[PDB]
Amino acid sequence: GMTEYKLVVVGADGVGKSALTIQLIQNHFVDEYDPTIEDSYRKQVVIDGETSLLDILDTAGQEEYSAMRDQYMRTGEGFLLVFAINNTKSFEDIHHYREQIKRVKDSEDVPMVLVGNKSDLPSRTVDTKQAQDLARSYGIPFIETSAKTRQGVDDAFYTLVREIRKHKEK
Amino acid sequence: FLRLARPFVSFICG
Ligand SMILES: Nc1nc2c(ncn2[C@@H]2O[C@H](COP(=O)(O)OP(=O)(O)O)[C@@H](O)[C@H]2O)c(=O)[nH]1
Ligand SMILES: [Mg+2]
Repeated sequence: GMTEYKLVVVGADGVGKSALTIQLIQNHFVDEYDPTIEDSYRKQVVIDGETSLLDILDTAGQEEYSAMRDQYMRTGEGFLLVFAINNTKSFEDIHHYREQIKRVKDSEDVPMVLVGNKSDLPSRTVDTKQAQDLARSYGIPFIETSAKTRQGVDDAFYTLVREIRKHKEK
Repeated sequence: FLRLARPFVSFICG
């Protein structure tokens, strides 16, 4: 059969939320995508042999509420917490995103994956160890990606799907 | 600020 999964991609402006989502749904890198566009995108993939329908909200303008986020923050099953490896402030923001999602969900167990994007760049400011340790403090996976080269993109989304599957078994 | 959903708000710009 199949399973549908509602995913929400969050993180600072410019970390590559749109580039990651577009690499997942269209299999190419789009280097210029309006930073104000917040929308949901549907994509059918196969994960571990099962047909999987992904309904992904690519968030934007997160300093204000939106009706799309009011709907997906409540119904969303899993979240990708994205930072850029060359942006310290985007990594420093991560704990704020997790804390707020936990309050929205009223739960200490919300499926999440930490994503360190832009792994192709030469001037990283966030060491992989700091991100691995932060993910370990939350009990969640950490995946290094590059939306530019497609490195780790399917792994980030599929790992989040695996985290949701485990949560649903409870 | 960060306002992902009502009625939460976090000041993350400081
Ligand atoms: N080098 C590189 N640039 C990226 C990557 N992901 C996104 N970008 C660039 O970073 C900028 C912000 O990307 P975008 O997807 O719009 O970010 P968003 O604001 O989180 O949706 C754009 O100029 C993208 O081309 C990546 O993995 N590597
Ligand atoms: Mg975007």
